[PDB]
Amino acid sequence: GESARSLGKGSAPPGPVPEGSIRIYSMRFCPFAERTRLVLKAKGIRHEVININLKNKPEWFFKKNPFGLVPVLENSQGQLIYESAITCEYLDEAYPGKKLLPDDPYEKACQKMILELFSKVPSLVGSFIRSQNKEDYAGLKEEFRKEFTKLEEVLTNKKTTFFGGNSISMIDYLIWPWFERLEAMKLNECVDHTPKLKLWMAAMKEDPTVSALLTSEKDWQGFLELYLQNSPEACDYGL
Amino acid sequence: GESARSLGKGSAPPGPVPEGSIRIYSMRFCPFAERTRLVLKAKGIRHEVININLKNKPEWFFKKNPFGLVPVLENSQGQLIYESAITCEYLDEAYPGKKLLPDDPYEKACQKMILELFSKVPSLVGSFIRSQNKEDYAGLKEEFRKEFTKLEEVLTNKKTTFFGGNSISMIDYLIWPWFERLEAMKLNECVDHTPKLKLWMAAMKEDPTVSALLTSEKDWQGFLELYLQNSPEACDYGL
Ligand SMILES: *CC(=O)N(CCCNC(=O)C(F)(F)F)c1ccc([N+](=O)[O-])cc1
Ligand SMILES: *CC(=O)N(CCCNC(=O)C(F)(F)F)c1ccc([N+](=O)[O-])cc1
Repeated sequence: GESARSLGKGSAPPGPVPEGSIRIYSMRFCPFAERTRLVLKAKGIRHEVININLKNKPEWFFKKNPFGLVPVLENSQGQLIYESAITCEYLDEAYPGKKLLPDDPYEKACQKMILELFSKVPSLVGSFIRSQNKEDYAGLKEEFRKEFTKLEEVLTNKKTTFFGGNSISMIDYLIWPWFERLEAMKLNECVDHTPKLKLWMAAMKEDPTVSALLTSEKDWQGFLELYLQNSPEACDYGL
Repeated sequence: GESARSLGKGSAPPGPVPEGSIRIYSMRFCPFAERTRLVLKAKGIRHEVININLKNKPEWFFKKNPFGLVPVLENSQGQLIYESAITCEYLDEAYPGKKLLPDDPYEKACQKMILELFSKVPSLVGSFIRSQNKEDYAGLKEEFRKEFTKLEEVLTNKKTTFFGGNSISMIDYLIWPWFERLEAMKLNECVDHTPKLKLWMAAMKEDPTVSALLTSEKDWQGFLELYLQNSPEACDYGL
């Protein structure tokens, strides 16, 4: 378990990524990097994980990503890919297995249009912790409602189990991490006027890849309390 | 020339797109939609243009794009694609001709990483007209400097004529429209500590596709003055 402890300030930069593997620089509670990890798991890609201490970053980490953000992929050839959506798509193209994005140009364009429908949700999750009372919480539940009703329409129009069709695909993995945190953020009743989106959540937790990666509510709260204090230990909560 | 006049509020929705063509809903001074038009021209795609009056939109236009934004593509099958970058990539995949994005997953990922380096520039252009004096203009030239130095690094690292290699490609077309407006916005000296980016601009204006689409500074100022008054005529400046 200790093997997953994060690298921070003072740590030695890492050696090369071995042939036959790809490396992901990540952080165990980071929903942006969960995306890439979902994709790695669904496609069966052999990989290694380096958790980055995002409150106490290694200086050499900016050599990996000048923005200082996880996730970052690094392969045996020494190529560096960052930005979550870009990492996920790189993996879908570069590796064999289940294709998560469709081949059809239009179908693929739809998945991205849907991604765009969702694009306000991550910064609402952010600003969810600018909320300090029952009033700001009310308003916030509303902002989440207006965005979830956009996704509800897509499911209503298509009448498919998942956003990309009847099978799970990239779009679902790209959005899942923020819905995973909804329960523990006390926002699960924002889906009660979106009955298909609510059924989508339940189908997601049944996906073997989702399920293998889900963080318990308990673990997530531990992380959150420490995150909100700029604690250098947040990243390693539980160890 | 009158053929290019915009459709506004009151206009009849359009008929179907004919077979052998794709339609772009656009606006002649919209840099987001210029992207899609650059791509249409570079790939030699037969198409028709409907200019949308963005200060006085047709109601039926929201049926084309629930966000109400140009550009939107509509094909003969009746499929609808919006968001500029998504339109451009759809076109690159769906149509024959010069491939604007590379086949290599990593090379393609780089183009998108560069796109991401540029992603603050469009809203700086926006906020460029929140500038009302020589002080806010000073600060603004600085904000533009910090972003252009990021692109300068990419050119320094690669030592290529264009951002995607020695040939012009998608990334260049995706960023060009905001650099096109820089002169007329009185920001051309923001490139004077980025000598490669400045040489990139000159090479761009030599590209036959760029050149066929460039709006004169004169035409652009006409548009801007009317835009800044919420004039329903802005869109059709010159006719
Ligand atoms: C890694 C990652 O995705 N982020 C985005 C965090 C968005 N907010 C949250 O997840 C919430 F408040 F916890 F709900 C990220 C960026 C930086 C850190 N950090 O510990 O400094 C964590 C997560
Ligand atoms: C169509 C398009 O790209 N936009 C973005 C405008 C960004 N600002 C500018 O170009 C500048 F101020 F002119 F420099 C867009 C959106 C809406 C309209 N409109 O006329 O309402 C025009 C352009």
